[PDB]
Amino acid sequence: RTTSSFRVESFAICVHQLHVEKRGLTAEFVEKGDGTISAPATRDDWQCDVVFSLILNTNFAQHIDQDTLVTSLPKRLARGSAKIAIDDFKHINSFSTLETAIESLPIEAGRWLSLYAQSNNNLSDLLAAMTEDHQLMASCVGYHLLEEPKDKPNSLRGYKHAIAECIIGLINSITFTDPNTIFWSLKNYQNYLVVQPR
RNA sequence: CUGAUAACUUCACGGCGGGCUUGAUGUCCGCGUCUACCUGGUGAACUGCCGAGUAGGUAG
Repeated sequence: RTTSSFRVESFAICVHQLHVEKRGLTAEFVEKGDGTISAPATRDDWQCDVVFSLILNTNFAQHIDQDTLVTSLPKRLARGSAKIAIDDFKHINSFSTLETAIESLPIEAGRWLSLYAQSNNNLSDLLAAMTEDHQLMASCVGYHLLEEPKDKPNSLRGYKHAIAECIIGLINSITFTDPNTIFWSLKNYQNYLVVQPR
């Protein structure tokens, strides 16, 4: 709003805790079309409780506020509810070098996120790539497009509607030192979109 | 601008009955710990009287 130079431009992620299990999801009896009110079809759902800390690399020189840092952060992360405890607002700050940021996290378990940039052009060279440490993850990394793009009326906000598919790259972990094997950033290559570590 | 926005799974529930693990059994022989060795009070809390009094009171 005020400082339109903020430009986070990169981000490092540190997953401190991850638990995944089956819960399902109850919808709310929407109309089937003629006159009858009943629940829609039944789907089965995996979901997770994620505890993590971020360190952003912005371009603005100092902090913002503490009245107006907390009311500037969204409450949503991949349909979840993502929040910070209100007796923990003191550790939000802007340091000026990386190595002084690591001892100001009062959480202390790591697994910073990079990727595995080796030839994995099928599935069999993934399952032959997993059982050595097997704390390893295969997340979503980007979108390989299909269409050009083009445009047609009922888009989100008048923008141009392409059609795409997902990318199933591998995610590894770092005990932690060079800050460019970390610090993901989004790049466009005119045929796909991938978050790359710069 | 997050495969976007929204999304109460729940009610009841007696695993019980019975059961002999035992018999026998030689661990022993031999064996040199020794040599050497300064904890110091600088001078430093005196001289008397009474009490039959290693106890007890005095004056300076």
